[PDB]
Amino acid sequence: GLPTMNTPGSCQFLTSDDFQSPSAMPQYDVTPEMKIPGEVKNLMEIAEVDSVVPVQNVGEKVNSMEAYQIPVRSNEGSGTQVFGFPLQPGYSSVFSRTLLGEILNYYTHWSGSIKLTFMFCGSAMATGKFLLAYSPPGAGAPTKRVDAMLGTHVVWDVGLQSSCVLCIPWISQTHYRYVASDEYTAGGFITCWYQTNIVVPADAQSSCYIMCFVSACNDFSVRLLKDTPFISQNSFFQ
Amino acid sequence: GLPTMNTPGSCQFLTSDDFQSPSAMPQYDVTPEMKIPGEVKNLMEIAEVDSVVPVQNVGE
Amino acid sequence: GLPTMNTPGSCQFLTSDDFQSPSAMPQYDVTPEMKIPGEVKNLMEIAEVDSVVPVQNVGE
Amino acid sequence: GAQVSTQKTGAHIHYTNINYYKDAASNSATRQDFAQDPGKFTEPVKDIMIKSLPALN
Amino acid sequence: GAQVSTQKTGAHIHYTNINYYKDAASNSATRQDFAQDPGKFTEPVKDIMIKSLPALN
Amino acid sequence: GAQVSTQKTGAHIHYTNINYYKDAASNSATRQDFAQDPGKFTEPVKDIMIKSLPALN
Amino acid sequence: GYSDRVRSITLGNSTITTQECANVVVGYGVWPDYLKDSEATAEDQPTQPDVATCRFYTLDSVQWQKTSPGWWWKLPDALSNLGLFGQNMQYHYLGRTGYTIHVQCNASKFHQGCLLVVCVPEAEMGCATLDNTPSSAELLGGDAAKEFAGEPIASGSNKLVQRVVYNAGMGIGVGNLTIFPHQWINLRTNNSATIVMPYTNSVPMDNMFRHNNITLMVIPFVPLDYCPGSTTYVPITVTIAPMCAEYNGLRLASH
Amino acid sequence: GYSDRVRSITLGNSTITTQECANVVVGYGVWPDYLKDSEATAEDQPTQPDVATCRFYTLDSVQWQKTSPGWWWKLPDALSNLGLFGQNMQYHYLGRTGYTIHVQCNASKFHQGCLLVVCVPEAEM
Amino acid sequence: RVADTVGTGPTNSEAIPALTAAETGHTSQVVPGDTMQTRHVKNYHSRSESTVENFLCRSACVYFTEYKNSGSKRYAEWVVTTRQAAQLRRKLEFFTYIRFDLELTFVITSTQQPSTTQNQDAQILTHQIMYVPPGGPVPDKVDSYVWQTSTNPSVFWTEGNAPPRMSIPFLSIGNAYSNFYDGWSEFSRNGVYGINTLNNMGTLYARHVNTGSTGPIKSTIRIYFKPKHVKAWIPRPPRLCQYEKAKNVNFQPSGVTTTRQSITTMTN
Amino acid sequence: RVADTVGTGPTNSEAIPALTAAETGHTSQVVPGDTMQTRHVKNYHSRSESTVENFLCRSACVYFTEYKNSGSKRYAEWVVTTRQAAQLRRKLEFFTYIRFDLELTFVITSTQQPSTTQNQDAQILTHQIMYVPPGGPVPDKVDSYVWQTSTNPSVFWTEGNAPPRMSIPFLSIGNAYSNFYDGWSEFSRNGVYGINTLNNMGTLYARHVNTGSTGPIKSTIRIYFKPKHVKAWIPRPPRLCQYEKAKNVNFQPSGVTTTRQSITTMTN
Amino acid sequence: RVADTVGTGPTNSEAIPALTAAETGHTSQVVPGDTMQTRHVKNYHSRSESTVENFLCRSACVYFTEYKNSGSKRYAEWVVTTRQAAQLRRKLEFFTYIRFDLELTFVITSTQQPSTTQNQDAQILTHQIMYVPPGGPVPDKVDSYVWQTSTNPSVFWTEGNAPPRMSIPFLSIGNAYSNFYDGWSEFSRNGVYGINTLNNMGTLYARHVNTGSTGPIKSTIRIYFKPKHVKAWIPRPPRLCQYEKAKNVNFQPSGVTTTRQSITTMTN
Ligand SMILES: CCCCCCCCCCCCCCCC(=O)O
Ligand SMILES: CCCCCCCCCCCCCCCC(=O)O
Ligand SMILES: CCCCCCCCCCCCCCCC(=O)O
Repeated sequence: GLPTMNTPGSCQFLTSDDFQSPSAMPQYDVTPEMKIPGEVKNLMEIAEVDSVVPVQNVGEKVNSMEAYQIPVRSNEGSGTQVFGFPLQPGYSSVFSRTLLGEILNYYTHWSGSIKLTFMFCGSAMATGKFLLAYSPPGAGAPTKRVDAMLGTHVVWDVGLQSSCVLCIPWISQTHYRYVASDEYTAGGFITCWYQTNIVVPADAQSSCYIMCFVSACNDFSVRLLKDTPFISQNSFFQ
Repeated sequence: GLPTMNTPGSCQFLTSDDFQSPSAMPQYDVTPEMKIPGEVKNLMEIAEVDSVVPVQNVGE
Repeated sequence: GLPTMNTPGSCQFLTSDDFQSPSAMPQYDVTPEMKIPGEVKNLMEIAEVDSVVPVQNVGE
Repeated sequence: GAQVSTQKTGAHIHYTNINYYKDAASNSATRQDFAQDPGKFTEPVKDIMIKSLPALN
Repeated sequence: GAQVSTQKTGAHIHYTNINYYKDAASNSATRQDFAQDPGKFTEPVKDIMIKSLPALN
Repeated sequence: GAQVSTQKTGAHIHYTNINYYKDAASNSATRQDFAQDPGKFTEPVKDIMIKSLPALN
Repeated sequence: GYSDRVRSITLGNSTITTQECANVVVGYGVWPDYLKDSEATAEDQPTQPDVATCRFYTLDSVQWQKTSPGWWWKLPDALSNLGLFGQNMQYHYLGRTGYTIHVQCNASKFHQGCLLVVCVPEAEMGCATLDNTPSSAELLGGDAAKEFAGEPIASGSNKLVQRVVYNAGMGIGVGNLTIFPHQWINLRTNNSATIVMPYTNSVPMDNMFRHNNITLMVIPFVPLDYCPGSTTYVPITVTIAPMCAEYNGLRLASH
Repeated sequence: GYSDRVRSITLGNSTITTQECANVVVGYGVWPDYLKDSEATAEDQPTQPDVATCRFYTLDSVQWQKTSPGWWWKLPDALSNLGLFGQNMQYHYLGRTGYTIHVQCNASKFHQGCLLVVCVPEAEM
Repeated sequence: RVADTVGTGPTNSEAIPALTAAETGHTSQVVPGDTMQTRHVKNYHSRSESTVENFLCRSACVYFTEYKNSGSKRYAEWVVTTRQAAQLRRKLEFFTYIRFDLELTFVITSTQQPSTTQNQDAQILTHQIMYVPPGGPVPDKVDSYVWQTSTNPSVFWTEGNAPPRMSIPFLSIGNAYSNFYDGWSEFSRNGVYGINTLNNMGTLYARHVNTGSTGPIKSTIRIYFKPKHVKAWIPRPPRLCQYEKAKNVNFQPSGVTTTRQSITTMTN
Repeated sequence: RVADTVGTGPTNSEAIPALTAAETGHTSQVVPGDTMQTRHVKNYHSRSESTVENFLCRSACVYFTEYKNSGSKRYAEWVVTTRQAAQLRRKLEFFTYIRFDLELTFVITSTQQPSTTQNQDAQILTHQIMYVPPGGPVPDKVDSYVWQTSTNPSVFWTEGNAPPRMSIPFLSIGNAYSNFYDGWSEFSRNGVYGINTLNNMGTLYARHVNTGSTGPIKSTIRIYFKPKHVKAWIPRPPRLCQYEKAKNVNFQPSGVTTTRQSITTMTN
Repeated sequence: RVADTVGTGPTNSEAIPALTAAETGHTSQVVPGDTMQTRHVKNYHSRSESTVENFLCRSACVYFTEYKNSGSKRYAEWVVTTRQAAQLRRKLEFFTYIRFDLELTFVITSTQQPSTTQNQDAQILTHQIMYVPPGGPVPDKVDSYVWQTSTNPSVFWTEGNAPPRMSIPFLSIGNAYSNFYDGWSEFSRNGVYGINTLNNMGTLYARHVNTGSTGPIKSTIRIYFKPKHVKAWIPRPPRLCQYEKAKNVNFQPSGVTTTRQSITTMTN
C-alpha cells in the first residue's frame, strides 16, 4: 500500500535505455566460455591498424587494383606535385572506405592525430627523395613547393628502410571536429612534392609506384554514435 | 508520494515468470506432509533407468 | 510484487518540476570545462551594476 | 529483513528477495534445489553389487 | 544488498543498483569496462622492434 | 547509498535523494548553490578605492 | 653479432632457411598450443603424432605474370591429399591444428612488385548469381591454386564463385583486408613471408572436410615490371606446416 | 644495434631523414648558442621566437649537367624572402643566428661524380 | 582514458623513428613528438563511447509482419533469424565470432481496414506472441491446441499500455554465435552452403486472442533486438557492397570508392 | 553439477565391468572409461533445467468458456478439474502422486457480436469471477443473491488493464493430489470408478457486472494453472495413446512406435 | 543570505562616502547608513529564487509542428535550433556564453479532420520520434529503411499515458554553447555570417507508426526544453527590440523607452 506517483516519461519505449527485464527462459545453463584468439574490447583497437588508402580514385581506376597505387616517374624537372587530398577522414572520398573512415562514419565527432605510412614499391636500384607536407587551413591549398615547404613537412629518402611515417598532428581550435563537412572545422591539406628526382640505372624501369596506409595515433577518440549513410535496404531481404 | 516511472514491459502476462501474488484464501492450515517412498527430485533420475528398445519396428 | 497505490497527481506534466530521466545518449564523454572570465552565479550581480537612466523621456 | 542469494550464471552478482505477503503460500517459486538421489530407481537391489564383479558368482 | 558505484561524468555522485531477478541474465548492460590491449592487432610481430631503430638491420 | 540533505524552508526537515541512473547527466537539477562574488562586475578597478575617501586625490 | 634478416625454422624432419626475410607475424599474439583439459568436450582419447603430421609440405607453384590478379588456398583442403596429415584427417572425425605459412618469391635487384599474404579466417565467398551458392569443385581446389579475375564474373545462372579481385570474393574492400594477420613481400627488400596462425574456431574441435577455417590469399597490389633482358618466369611457392595437430573419433576411411 | 649512415633531424615543425649520410660536421667545434649577457652591447630587449624563425626552408633546385662549373648561395639573402625569418630580418635592425646546411643529390649505383660543399665565411668577391 | 602527448625539443641523432619497414606487418606507433616539437597537452578525453558494448547496445528493428482479425491470414509466422535488416546485420558482421544475450521488445500497432459493415463497436484487442523452439509443434491454424503453450514461452498483451519486453540468454550449442561459416551441412560437400547451416533458432508466431469487432482490423508487429553483455572475437573488414539475400553473402561487385576529378583535387 | 569423466589407460584384468546380469533388476552404471581409454574432461554443464520445479512451473491453459452480455447464456459455469487439456494433463500424469500450490491467471477477452441495433455506445465492461467450494450455493441465474459473495472468494476486473492473478494453497483432504485411483466410491465395488472419485474441488462461475451497451457483446475467459513448490512421488511411464475422455483413462489401442523399412535401415 | 543594515548615529567628519568619481568605472557601494541615521534591522530574506539555475530551469516550448495519418505530409522534419521562440531566446541571450544539459518533453496531441468517410473505428495511435545527428541518413519518405534506428536514438509513444521525456548531455565541440558569433564560416570573410555558423545540432523527425482509422487524423507535436546544471559567463544587456529572423539578430530600430508628459510628471 505504498503511495507512489508516476512522473512524465512512464510507459515509454526509449531506444537507448538500460533497465532490467524478466527472462523468458528461467534457469538456463549457458554454454561455458573458451579462449578464442583475438578478442576485441574497444573499437579504437581497429582504428589503430594500417588501412590501404585508394588515393588514385580517378574515373575508372576505382574498378581495379590501380586505385591503391600512386604513380611516380623520372621527370625532367623538379618541384612538381605527386598527390594531395584534404584532411576529411569521415567525408572525403579518399578516406571514406578506409577502416578508419568506416569506423568514423558511425560517430559524429572525432579527435586525435593521424599516421600516414608511405611505402615505396619500386626497384632495388631506384633512389629518390620526396617532401610530404601538411598545411593547416587559413589559405587555399599550396600550389608550388615553395608554398608547401612552410607547413609541417618531412623529407623522405628512399633506401633500405622502405617505409616512412607522416604524423599529422592535432592543430585545431575546437576539442573535437565533425566527420561531416563543415567549414567551421576545416581540416587542412596533405600534399606530397618531388624533392630532387627519381634516378634509375640502365635497364631498369623508370616508372614506380607508392602505396599509403592510414592509421590513428594513441590519442584518438570518437563520440555521438549515429547511423552510417552507406548501407541501405529497399525491402526486407529474403 | 514516491515518484516512480514505469518501464517497457509493464502490465504484461509473461508465461515463464516468477512473481508474488496475493492469496485468495488467507490463513489456510495446509495438510502436513508424510513420508511416501520414491520421491523424485530431478528428471534425470528417470533417464538413468533402463528402457526396453523396440529395435524390430518393421511393418506389423 | 510490492503492492503500491498511485496518488492524485500522477502521469502529469508539471512545468516547474525536478525529477530524474533516462538519458537518450548513454556514456557520453562531456567536453571538459575551462576558465572563462566573468562567471555569473546570481542575477543580483547584474542588478548591482550602474545603469544609465533615460529621465528625459519626453516626446521625440 | 531482506534475503540476499546468488544468481544462476554461466561457468568458467547477488540478488535481493523480500517477502511481502504473510500467507507463506505466496512466495516466489523456489527454482534452485539442485539435489538428487538416483539410488532409489537405479541400483535398488538389497545386496550391494560392485561394478567390476561377476554379478552372479 | 545494494551495490553502490560511480557515475560517468565530465572531467576537470555515486549511484545505486540492486538486482531483483534471479536469473543473472536479466541484469542491466555493463557499460563501464574501459579496458583495451591493442598489442594483438598492431605490433603483432614475434621479435620486439623498438621505435627508433633500423627495423631491418 | 542514500544522500540526506536539508530542505529550503522559511526563517525565524531533512530530505532523501538517491541516484538511480548511471550516466551522471540524469541527476535532478542542483538548485541550492547560493554563492556569489560581485567583485568582478562592480568595483572591478585595479587599485582598491576605500568607500569614504576622495576617489581622485 | 648477427642480423635479423636471416632465419631458420625446423619442424619434424624439414627445415626452411631464409636470408632476406622480415619479422615473423605470430597470429593474434597466441602461439598454437594443445587442447587443455578444462576446454575439451570429446571424452575419447586423442592421438597426437606431432612428427609425421607436423612438417613443411610444399605445394604446387604458380607463375606471377604482369596481369595476374591473385590466388587463394584453403589450408584443410590443400594438405588433404599429401602425406599422413591427409591420411589422418581422412580416417578420423574431429581434428585440430594450427598452421605455419611460408611464401617464397625471389627476384633480382632489377625487378619490382609487391604481394599481400593474408590469412583470412572463415572466408565465406559469394556466388556469381544471387540465387545459387558456389559448388565444392569451384570454391576449393585440392593442391591447386584457384586464380581470381580482373573483371566481374557473369551474373548468368551458374555455381561459379565471384572471383573479382577488388572485392576479394567475400564482398569487402580489398584495402581493408589488412585487419587480418598479413605480410608484404616487396621484391625490393623482402624475398619471403612467414605467418603463424593458431586454431581460430568457435568450437573446440570441428570436422576438416565440411569446414575450412583459414583461407590463405595472395594479392599482387603493385604489378610486376621489368625491362627486356631479365628472366620473365618468376614463380611463387607456398609451404604449409601443421602444428600441434590432434584428432578424435577413429572411423572407417571416408572420402 | 644501429648503423651510422642513418640520421634524423628535427627543428621547429620540420624533419629531415637520411639513409646514406656521412658524419655531421659541426663548424669549428662550437654548437650555435644565444648571446650571453657578458658579451652584448645593445641595451634593448631581444625577441626570440625559435620556432617560426628556426625551421628547414627548402630552396630552389638546380640541375647537375656534365658541364656545370658550380653554384654559390648567400645564407642571409637566400632566406630573406621566405617565411617569418624574412619578415623579422626585414622589420628589425640587428640580427643574429647560426645555420644548418643540408644538400641533397641522389644518384643510382651506375652514376659517378663528386661535389664539394663548403661554407666560406666573409667571401668578398 | 586517452593518452597525453609529451613535450619534446630539437634533436639531431642517428636513430630515426619515422623511417621503418612496413613489410614486417607491424604498425609503427609514432607520437607527434617524433616528427616535430610538441608541448605537454594533458588529454581528459575518454574512449567510453567506442567500447563494443556501447556500440552494439542500441535497440534495432530486425523484422515486421502483419495479421488480420478476420480474413485469410489470421496468424503470423517468422523464422527467428538476423540478416533481414541491413543496419544491424552490417554492425554484427564487423566481428566473425560474437557472443551476446538479447532483449526483445514487440511494438504491436493495429489499424482499421476499409469495409462496408455498419454498426461497429471496437473492443480492446489482445495479442498473443508464442515462440516454438526447433522441433516443437506448429499451429497449422490460428485456432489450434498448440496455442495452449504448456511449455513454450508466450506473452499476452492488451492494447493501450507499455509494450512487452523479455530477456533471452545465450542460446547456442557452440561457444559463440558464428557469423560466417565456410562449409556445407553434408560431409559430402554437397548441400546447404554458408551461414544458413547454423541457423536453427526456432520460430515466432503471433495471433489475435479475441476478434475485436465486426469490421476488419489489421495489426502489424515489429520485433526489436537489444544485445547485452556482448563479447566479440576476430575483427573483420566492413561490408562495402549492399546485401542481396538473407541466406548467404551473395553480392554484386561495386567500385572501391566514389571518384573525384584528378589526383590533386581537394574537392569531391 | 554434472559429473566429469576420469582419464584411463590400457588394462588387462580378469574383472570385467561391461559383463553384468540384467535379470537382477539393477542398472549397471558404466563410465565410458570402462569400455575404452578416455581423457580427463571437466564438465561445467548443469542439470538446473531438468528439476521437477522448472519442468512443471510454466503457465498452461486448462479450459476456456464463453458468456454473453444479453442472451440465453449470461453466466458461465465450470467444475474446476484438470485432464481437459492434453498438454498439462500429460505432464502431470508423469508422477502418480503430486503435491503443489497453484497460481491462477484469467485472460478475459470481449468481442462484439453482429446485430442490427444502431446508435451503439460501448462502455468499459466489468467481469466478476466467483469460486464456490463443494457444498455452497449455486447461482441458478446471472442475477441472484449468491453473487454477494459474503464468504466465497471473488475477483472484479475492468477491461483495459493487467489480467487478474491469485495464489491458491494445497487444497486436499489427503496428503497429496492423487493422479490415479484404482477403486470405486462404494465399498460395494459398484459405482463411480477411477480418478473421478477424488475430484471434488468446487466450481468457478463468471459474469458481466454491467451491461456494456445495447448491441450484443460476447466475452471469453481462459484459465491458466501455474504449479509452485511442487513435490512428486512414484514416477510413472509417459502416456503414448491420445486421450479420449476427461473423467477416466479410456483409450484406443495404438502401435508401440512408428515403423521403418527394415531392421538395418538408418532412416525413418 | 541577504546582508543586514548596521545602526549608525549623527556624524560630522571630513571623509564623505556619498561623494565619489563615476568616471573610474566603479560602482560606489553605499549602505543607507552613510547618507542618513539607520537602526539595526536583521534581514532574513534570501536570494534563492534569483540563482541562474532557478531562473533558467523552467520548461519552455521551442517549436511545434503537424503531421497527418493519411495525406501529402505523413512525417514532420525540424532542424533542432533555439531562437524560434521569443520567451526562451530572450532569457538565453542574457549571457554570451552558456553551458547546460537539457531535458526534452514531447506533448503529442491528435485530432480528427473533417471528412465524408463513414464507418470510422478509431484505434490507439502510436507516435515514433527519431533524432538524426548531423551527417546521418534522412527519411526522404514516411516509410523508409532509415526508420529502423539501428544506432540513432528514438522513442515510441502510444496515446493515452504520460508524455515522453529524455535527458541530453552537453553536445558541443567547444567548451560552451556560444550564443553570439561575430564572424564568418569562410576565412575569406564571405559566406554565412553570425550565429548560424555554430548551429549543427542535427534534425528531429516524427511519424505515425500505424494508420489509426479510415478517416484522416492530424497530430501536432510540441517540444519543451528544460536546462539543467547550467553555467553562464560574460553577462550581456537585455534584448529591447522584438526579434525578426531565426538565423541572425537583424532588427528594426525602436525607441529607448515609452514616453511621458514632461520631465516632472509622476504618472505614465
Ligand atoms: C514470447 C517469445 C519470447 C522468446 C523469443 C525468443 C526469440 C529469440 C531467440 C534467440 C535468438 C538469438 C539470436 C540468434 C541469431 C544470431 O545470433 O545471429
Ligand atoms: C476468483 C476465484 C479464486 C479461487 C479459484 C480456485 C480454483 C482452483 C482450486 C484448486 C484446484 C487445485 C487443483 C485440483 C486438481 C488437481 O490437483 O488435479
Ligand atoms: C528521440 C530524440 C531524443 C534526442 C533529441 C535531442 C535533440 C536536442 C539535441 C541537443 C540540443 C541542445 C541545444 C542546442 C542549441 C543551443 O545550445 O542553443
